[PDB]
Amino acid sequence: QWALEDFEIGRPLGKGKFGNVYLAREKQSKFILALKVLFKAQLEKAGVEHQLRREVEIQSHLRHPNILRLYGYFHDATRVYLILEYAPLGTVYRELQKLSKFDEQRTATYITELANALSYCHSKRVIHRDIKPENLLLGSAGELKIADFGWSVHAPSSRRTTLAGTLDYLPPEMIEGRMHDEKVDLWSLGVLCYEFLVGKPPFEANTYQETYKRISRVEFTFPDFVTEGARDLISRLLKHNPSQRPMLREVLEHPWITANSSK
Amino acid sequence: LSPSRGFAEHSSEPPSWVTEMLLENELWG
Ligand SMILES: Nc1ncnc2c1ncn2[C@@H]1O[C@H](COP(=O)(O)OP(=O)(O)O)[C@@H](O)[C@H]1O
Ligand SMILES: [Mg+2]
Ligand SMILES: [Mg+2]
Repeated sequence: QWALEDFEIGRPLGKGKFGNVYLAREKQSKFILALKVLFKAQLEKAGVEHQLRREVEIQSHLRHPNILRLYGYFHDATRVYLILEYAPLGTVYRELQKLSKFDEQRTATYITELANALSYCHSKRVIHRDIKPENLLLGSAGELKIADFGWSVHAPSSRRTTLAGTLDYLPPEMIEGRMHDEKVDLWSLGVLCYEFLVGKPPFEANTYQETYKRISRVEFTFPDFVTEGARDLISRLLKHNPSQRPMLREVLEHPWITANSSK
Repeated sequence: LSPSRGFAEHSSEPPSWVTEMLLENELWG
């Protein structure tokens, strides 16, 4: 069993809902890692222990270059610790903050890496349901890695009804609390592709009520600089009917993607 | 991996967007 004494601790890397994520190093191997801390009292008050249970059992199962590794876990009197792969280049969120918008090459490359990661997830009947920029991390070579599986589920036989995720990235069936499946991640992929190119997600409004309505009615428009190929991909992903959204194979082979991705 | 058991949705904290929508509803309709 791991314990805190197995690790050297460094600076906070980021801030989570239930605690910070810290730079860490395994003492024997000097291997650099991240330690995600969750305070037990806060978890218990919020009553979301099942999210942590799902996060651990699902993410420790996954082995893919574009999915953040979870190596192990432990706890003490007051805290739960998740031992994670360290992502040195930070979040896609921060990168978008600094660049305002991504060019088509960078965007298509990220979408390729996301589609590969999601293809692997969906083959194991895992749905992520929260793939927003602050949960997309960057490896040492700037490769995208999906992280934060606290909203994920293993759904091999039945559809889900949980109210989950983050409004701006959610499809109509999820915000309306209807039955949903792996196609929710395809909708979020469309939101991301738009946000990467434009700098803001497509259904952004000043009020949550208005954003909710815009999502439900698929109300968004394209700025003039978004190209024909990008419009085609995004419009196909942001379909109200989940079954009309493309397979991930279709995303990976889309002409705008293959023309622009460096991967 | 086992199929993910559901939970008691109203026994715990909802996503923050739900809480914000409820506030908007209570604050100005
Ligand atoms: N393995 C990691 N390497 C580097 N930074 C990380 C890592 N994990 C998390 N972070 C940073 O910590 C933040 C919160 O982590 P996350 O796992 O998403 O927590 P929460 O479940 O509370 O959202 C991330 O948005 C990111 O800024
Ligand atoms: Mg997160
Ligand atoms: Mg989380």
